[PDB]
Amino acid sequence: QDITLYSGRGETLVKPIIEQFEKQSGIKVNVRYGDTAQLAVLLQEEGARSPADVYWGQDAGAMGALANAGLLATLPEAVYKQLPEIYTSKTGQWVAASGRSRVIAYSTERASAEDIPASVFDLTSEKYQGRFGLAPTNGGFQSFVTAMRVQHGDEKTLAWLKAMKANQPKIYRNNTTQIQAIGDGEIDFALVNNYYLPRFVAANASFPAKQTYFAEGDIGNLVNVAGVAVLKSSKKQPQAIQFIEYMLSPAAQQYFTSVVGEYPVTQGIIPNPVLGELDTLLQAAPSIDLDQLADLQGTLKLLRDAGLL
Ligand SMILES: O=C(O)[C@H](O)Cc1ccc(O)c(O)c1
Repeated sequence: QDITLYSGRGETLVKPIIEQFEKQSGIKVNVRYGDTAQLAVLLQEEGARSPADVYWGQDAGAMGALANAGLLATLPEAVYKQLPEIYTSKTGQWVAASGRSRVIAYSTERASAEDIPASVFDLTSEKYQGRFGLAPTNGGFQSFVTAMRVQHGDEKTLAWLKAMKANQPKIYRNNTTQIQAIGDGEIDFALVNNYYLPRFVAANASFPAKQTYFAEGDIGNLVNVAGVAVLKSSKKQPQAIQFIEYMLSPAAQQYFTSVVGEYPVTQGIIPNPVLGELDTLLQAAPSIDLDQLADLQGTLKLLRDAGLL
């Protein structure tokens, strides 16, 4: 037996996972690698003619476009019903294999957890002027802004963006350079995806940055996801589902958190010490329909209007 996977996830991440799945299941996985968003475009072009059985992406916006297009199979309840609601389609059209959340990183030399305000909205204050770094070209930042729009509307969101721009940010290419800049003393705070700082702490246990959450439910704690789904057009849904269940298995989940530095979606995983307990993330996370992150173009418009792009 074989299935076809369209992977928005990189081969160096995916390959060991699919190889162990193949070894255990006897099912071969033929993978087309690509950009998360561009593979969702391809799937919409292929429609019912797609050869794909499984789609695995690393941004909820693209998955949402597939869900809205009617291209995803409803998963068995046995796959999704036990997962936290931040990690599943309500109607069972996809599940998170791992959590890719927004956090706030801070200098351990020049700041502390006490400096972190209740809301991401509070970073426009003078207390933070010139002390934070933004990466407005980062996909994680952008989907976070889309989530802020969904939760709070454009006017609040644009006001925040402008106030953040008026607060003298330093502008960086990506999360790695933002975190390095904390180490280097250029900035004391950065809005980042959760899985970069683990990489620094693994290469150097005493890297002088930690990361943490805003208050419970704040949009700054958004949990994006590396979502996986079965195509409605698949004629091999049992095999596709076995693949998904493999990725939710303890060995795969432990790998995602220890090696990839993303949050697990299940209990019983030894936590990455940089991330801490899954229970804390569940308390921190905002309630957001991730399928609503599909509106990237509206977000890029607001960022252009704020002068951040
Ligand atoms: O494929 C990748 O680049 C990474 O696994 C995921 C990633 C991390 C941080 C980002 O800002 C991003 O856009 C993607």
